[PDB]
Amino acid sequence: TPSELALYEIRKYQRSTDLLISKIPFARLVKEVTDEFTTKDQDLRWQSMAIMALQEASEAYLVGLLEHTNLLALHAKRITIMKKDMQLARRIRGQFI
Amino acid sequence: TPSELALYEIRKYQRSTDLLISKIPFARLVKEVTDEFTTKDQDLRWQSMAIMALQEASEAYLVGLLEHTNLLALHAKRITIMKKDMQLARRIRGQFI
Amino acid sequence: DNIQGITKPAIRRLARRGGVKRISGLIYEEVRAVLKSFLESVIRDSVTYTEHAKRKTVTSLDVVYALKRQGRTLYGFGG
Amino acid sequence: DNIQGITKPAIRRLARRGGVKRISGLIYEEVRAVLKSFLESVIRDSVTYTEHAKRKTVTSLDVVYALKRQGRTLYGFGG
Amino acid sequence: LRKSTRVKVAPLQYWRNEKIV
Amino acid sequence: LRKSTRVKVAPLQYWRNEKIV
Amino acid sequence: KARKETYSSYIYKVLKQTHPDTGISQKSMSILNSFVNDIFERIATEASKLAAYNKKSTISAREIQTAVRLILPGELAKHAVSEGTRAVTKYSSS
Amino acid sequence: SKARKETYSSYIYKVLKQTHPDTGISQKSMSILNSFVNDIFERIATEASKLAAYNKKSTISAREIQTAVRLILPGELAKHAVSEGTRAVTKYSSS
Amino acid sequence: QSRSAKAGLTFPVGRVHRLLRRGNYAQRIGSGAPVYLTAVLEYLAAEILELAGNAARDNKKTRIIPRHLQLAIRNDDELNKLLGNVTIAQGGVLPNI
Amino acid sequence: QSRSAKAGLTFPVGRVHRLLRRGNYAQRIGSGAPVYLTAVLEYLAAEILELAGNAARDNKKTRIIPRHLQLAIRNDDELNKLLGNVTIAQGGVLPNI
DNA sequence: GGTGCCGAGGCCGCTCAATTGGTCGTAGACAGCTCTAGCACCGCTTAAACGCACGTACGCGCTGTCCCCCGCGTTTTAACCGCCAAGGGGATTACTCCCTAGTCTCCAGGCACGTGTCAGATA
DNA sequence: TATCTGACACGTGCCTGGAGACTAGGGAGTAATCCCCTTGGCGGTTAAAACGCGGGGGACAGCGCGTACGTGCGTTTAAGCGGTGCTAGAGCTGTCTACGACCAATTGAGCGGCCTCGGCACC
Repeated sequence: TPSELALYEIRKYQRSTDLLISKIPFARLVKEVTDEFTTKDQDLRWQSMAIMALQEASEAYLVGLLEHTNLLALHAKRITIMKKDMQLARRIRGQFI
Repeated sequence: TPSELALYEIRKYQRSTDLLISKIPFARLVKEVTDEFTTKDQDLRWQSMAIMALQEASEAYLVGLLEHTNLLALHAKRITIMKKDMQLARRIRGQFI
Repeated sequence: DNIQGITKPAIRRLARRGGVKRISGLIYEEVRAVLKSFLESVIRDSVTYTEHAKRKTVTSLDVVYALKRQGRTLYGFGG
Repeated sequence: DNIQGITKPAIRRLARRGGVKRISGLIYEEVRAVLKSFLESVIRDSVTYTEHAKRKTVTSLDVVYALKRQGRTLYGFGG
Repeated sequence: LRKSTRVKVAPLQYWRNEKIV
Repeated sequence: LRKSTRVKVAPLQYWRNEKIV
Repeated sequence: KARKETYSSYIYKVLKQTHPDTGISQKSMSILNSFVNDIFERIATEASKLAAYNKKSTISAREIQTAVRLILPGELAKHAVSEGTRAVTKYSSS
Repeated sequence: SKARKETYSSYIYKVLKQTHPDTGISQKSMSILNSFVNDIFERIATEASKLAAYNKKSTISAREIQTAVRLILPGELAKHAVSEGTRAVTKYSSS
Repeated sequence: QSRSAKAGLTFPVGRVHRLLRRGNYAQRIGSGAPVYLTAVLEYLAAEILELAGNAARDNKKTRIIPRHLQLAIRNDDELNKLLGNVTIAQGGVLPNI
Repeated sequence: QSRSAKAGLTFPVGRVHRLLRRGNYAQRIGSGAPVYLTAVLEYLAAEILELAGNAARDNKKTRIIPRHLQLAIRNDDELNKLLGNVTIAQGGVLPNI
């Protein structure tokens, strides 16, 4: 049964507390982002703990948004999450405004 | 036509910007509220400016909450709002915690 | 029974201003409950403010400070 | 070319951690979009912080300061 | 050698307007 | 004699990932 | 019997310089006063925190400029720092 | 010359040995507790300073700190907080 | 000669200087900070006043009311982002389709 | 004789007094404020540490990990209301049931 | 089952700050007095809330029809560990320069109090 | 269209706030050096990301209904203007004794650098 495996993996991922995103792609992405905000005549370096802290904050925010949009999708008498659910969640959250 | 009357009332109440709650019942309610906050032998007296400011703030907060509840009801493909929509809006808002 | 001071036409007009077309029969109770909770919090903060200053009259400055400390800045009354 | 480092296995793992039983095909794009927006905001704040002090290396102190100024305090990384 | 004495209850859901009682 | 200089745009819907273009 | 100071005359002069024939009420004046006071307080605390971050004990124009860039949005701060630098180079011409 | 860092690890370890004589603690937990107590101290100090400046006063006393801890912490926690604070201040003033 | 006329600014300079010096912000105060803050505040005030005047003239009015200020605030994205958690007394909500 | 021993506390008092002095909070600092703040901080630290120790002993574990801290924080309504916007590094999330 | 890896936990010194005592500028607690908006009551009338009756309209349950995530199988590109290595730069220490708090003296600037005056409500 | 009302706008008085000059002392900018960390590449290697295909549980459209909701009118109650009176409390002012900042000495307090020792996965 797919639902049994789904609940099993949900419990397994909720019991764990480690990261779920690779480090090299995230580092390359944050390097590209910090290069987009910096002029060409200089370059900014990065430490090791700062990237880890930023990644932790990003994963926390993403998990919160995913939980909120899952609750919103469950409110609509369905299990599958849609883009409109996340849109309305981000709109009613009031952040970034 | 009920829809025409509803739209006309919506337009009329969106154009206006005056108070919408009576002053004497609101004052009696806030007095009964502040009565059981302090002790018994002594009480406090209220001014008109503070009362009207609190009334305007509460009106704005209730208008925002009702707008969020209306959006949540529209998300479920229906016009009539319910208490479940307001509860979900309060839960997603994250305030009071 | 002072919480009954908020009549049904007032809540209906508030919902109309907010944009609600149809209202059920269980919205008024939740509206009164959330209004009472918000009032309780704000009035508790204001009474704390006016009691620190060993006074007996709650002014608009205390309510303004209580609204500002909770993240809802109010303009037009002071500050 | 670089936003593809968040392929759907990681997003699925994050959704399973969040308690999701079914994910559509149009969720990964918006997840990447909101992640990129949050990253742009935090990185702009951190770059401003590290440029005010006349430095060319971004430390964890500037990151946690920007996170606290935004409204999301982070514990465990000092400061 | 020291223990707390304050009351501790489960986290309440404010959106449902529960009562402590 | 004083006129605005910065550009003015309508409020963008950030929830729909709108761009300034 | 104790007088207070407000940003009424300056705001009125700025409005008269912007629009030659336009009035104002007491509510709008109080709103603008509260707004400018809140903005000044925000910028001041931001500059103070930024100076305390780098173990500094002075508030120069660099700290205020960085606080303005960190508080105001993109175009708003871009114009504000330009106006501030212009005013600084105009006042320094002695 | 390596400068010394002002942390609260010793007092946290002391109160831990006072509460749990067998339970230890890691380094990340120590850093988390230090950041938490620093944030709480900063919040209380800022609230007390603002509340003292509101009353056009230039002196911060026990009343300002009491009002600040009563406003910041919830009532159930603030009760025991002000109780312990009054006990400590009266024990200090007794000698 | 006042310091405000030397830098070509309408808002005062010594008043805000004393305000930020007596506000318990730092041990010492620079020389270019008060003029910079005065210029920033004057620019913001001029911008919001021009917006309010334009909103009032659009409605063939001769005086500025809080409704015009609320409309000018809600009709700008940057002003709405700066004052997202700020309410205006006697301003009301803006109409929508 | 240290003031901490006279007050019967454990957290330092001289350090808190020096911080309140050179923290740019006020021109004058009282004598009963540092001991009060020290007692409050000690009480809060002892409470949260006892909660974390109980949470760690529940899992028959000797060392304290951030997971135990998160479990102790998220299981108390008072601490959840006090710490509602902060995030714990490597603390995970609460299970659904 | 023996053993190496690694993170807590207890010494050994060692240095920069809390204590102590004495002095002097100062500030708000207290007592005093004066003036005002909050409190309670009265008369009354018309805007507005209330209860009862009923057509209606749409939220919901049921049915049926598509249909696209999901798991299984096979193939593969990059994540990471260990090792290599140069150098840009943060931290630290001296050093000479100058910005501003302090004090004193002198003088213009905006707030509170009169005095109009026209848009709007009323007849 | 003639007449009454109120909030906005312009004129005085002047005193507390704003402006100008000399001093010196600690704070910020400028040079100079070192060593922790970072960027960039290579060998490998398997864990994990990529892609094709079947079928079934889940999403979406249409239909019947019946029960809650808005519309319409008689009727009762409490909002609000407006006086009238009372007064506890807000607000400004004079005294001065006790609480707090500053300066010299110093010593017991808290942190950086060894050394040890138990928990655990390993072969």
